[PDB]
Amino acid sequence: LGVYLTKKEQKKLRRQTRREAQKELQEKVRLGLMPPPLKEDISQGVHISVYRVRNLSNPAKKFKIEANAGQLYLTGVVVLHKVVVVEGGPKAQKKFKRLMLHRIKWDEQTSNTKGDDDEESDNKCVLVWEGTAKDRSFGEMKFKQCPTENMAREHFKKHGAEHYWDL
Amino acid sequence: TWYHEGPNSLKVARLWIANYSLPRAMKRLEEARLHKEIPETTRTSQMQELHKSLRSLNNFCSQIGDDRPISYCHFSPNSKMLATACWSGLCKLWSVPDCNLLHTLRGHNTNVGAIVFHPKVNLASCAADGSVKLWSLDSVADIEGHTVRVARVMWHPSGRFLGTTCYDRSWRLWDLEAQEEILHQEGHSMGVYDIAFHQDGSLAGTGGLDAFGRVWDLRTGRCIMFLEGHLKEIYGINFSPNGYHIATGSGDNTCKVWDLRQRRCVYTIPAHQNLVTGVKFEPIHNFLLTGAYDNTAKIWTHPGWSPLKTLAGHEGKVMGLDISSDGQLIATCSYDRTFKLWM
Amino acid sequence: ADVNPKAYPLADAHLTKKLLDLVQQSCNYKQLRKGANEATKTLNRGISEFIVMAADAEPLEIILHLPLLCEDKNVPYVFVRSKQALGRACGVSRPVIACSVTIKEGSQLKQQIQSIQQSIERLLV
Repeated sequence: LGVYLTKKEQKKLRRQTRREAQKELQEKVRLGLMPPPLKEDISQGVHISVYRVRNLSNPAKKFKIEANAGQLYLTGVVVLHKVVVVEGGPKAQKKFKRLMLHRIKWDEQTSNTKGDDDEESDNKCVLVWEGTAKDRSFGEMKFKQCPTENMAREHFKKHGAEHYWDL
Repeated sequence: TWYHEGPNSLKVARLWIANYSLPRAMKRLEEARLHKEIPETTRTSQMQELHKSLRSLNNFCSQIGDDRPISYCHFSPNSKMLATACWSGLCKLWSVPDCNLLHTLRGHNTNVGAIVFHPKVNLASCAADGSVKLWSLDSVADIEGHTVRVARVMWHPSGRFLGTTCYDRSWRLWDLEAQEEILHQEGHSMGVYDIAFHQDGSLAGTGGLDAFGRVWDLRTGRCIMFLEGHLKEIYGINFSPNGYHIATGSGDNTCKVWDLRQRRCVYTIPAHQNLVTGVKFEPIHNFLLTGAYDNTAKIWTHPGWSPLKTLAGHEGKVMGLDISSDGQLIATCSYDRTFKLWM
Repeated sequence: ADVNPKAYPLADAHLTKKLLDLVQQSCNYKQLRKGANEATKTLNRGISEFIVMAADAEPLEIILHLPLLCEDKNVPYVFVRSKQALGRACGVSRPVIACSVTIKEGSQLKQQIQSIQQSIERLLV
């Protein structure tokens, strides 16, 4: 919240500010003092988000998602085939949401390293839901890989989260 | 915390509720069934119905009403007529065709909360002025006691009683006939934006601006089970026909569905972006239908709570929506000012 | 205290702070038109981000055309309680009963404007 003030309240302030200073200096010459010139989030509930993408292959993307999750105290997980989930205080999620959508470019091209050498690689992201949950059973943020679409559910299944995946 | 005494006359009613309420549950269990099983029919039939609902529907027409957005629309029990409330106006329209309407009235009140039909000639409407009006729809009385604006109002499933829920942390239970205050209830710490009555007529769940969904037993007047899940205000509280499940919606873009009987806690559909206004179950018979300011409109199963389909015909935001008893209509009041009939 | 029911866009004390901050910033960035008259122009011209009005206006009707113009043009409008307060946020020693945050090219204020818009759209039910 901010107050402004008018032209005449600038003068009066500027002059009464200046006056005190110069007269105080004046005495100093008379007196001879002066030669003469924490991860954030909310405990009661838990804000959450969920994201869904075609490819995660780029490592630079794989790495950021591990850092920021550990950087901001976001609980959650990530999965894929051969979705992303995040939970915390509402300030945390907003940062992370900004990252996933507006900062990071998932459509961008990268040259990956394989066991033999380096090769080129030439995907989109969109949010599904943000909301509120009785408790977040996620203990830590654990990126993983699943071969099928089923153990992928059983993975979330452990967390009673089967539903968060959308075909 | 106190026990407040008083109002013997209301006390009489609680007895009535108990007699009425208690008898209802056996019938509900009979409706629930189980014995036949024969899964194939259900999966083929139930699935087919859900698929059709979330896969074909489209606009029929738009229409107009006023120049303020439309705050409430409701369908009569025969599903032939819609009532539409503006911030300051309402008129009654003809379900199938809509268009011209029957006839308009500019009520004494300026900003309309909710509009509801008696289950069995009458409506009821709550609005900004803190006065509820009992309407006789021809081919009745005003209700006083409310200081602030009244967000929601409902008819007990029974038929005798009307319960009102406004802003000053008071949801008030009212009789239709005598127009009296049967119960003045307290307990939320900010606004209370919805009141829902659950189909056996046993229980009312109150949603509030303090993000606390709070159940209430009308007969003992005891706060029963407090539900915590919503990190923003809870606008709609939609009870399910089965009567053992409730569903809530909120500023946070979440729908919680809590089943008290099965001890199932809460299953969160992540529904919508940008708020949620009104969630509706399908009356006869499973499906959920909800409306946020995202401009879309959704269709949900009540078993998986997987999102099935979405429909976009609105150019603006959606304040509220009601669905045909058969489930061959869906009527949604556009934020802009039309009323759009969905197939 | 009570406000004319007709000051339908009403902001609580929190939104009120944000609004007046953003108005003050817009005054600095020069995306601010002050006065019912100039706010009307920005609506007819189609260069309004959102509209803010004082429920304090003695002639309540003297600014009631704004929500109408707004509804047509699909522009958010909100109320605050105090026209003296609005005045101060507009740089003015005098009360200001309406004002308009106008569209500006590549505004630094964009994100904040978008955010305020959403809040106001929420209050419209």
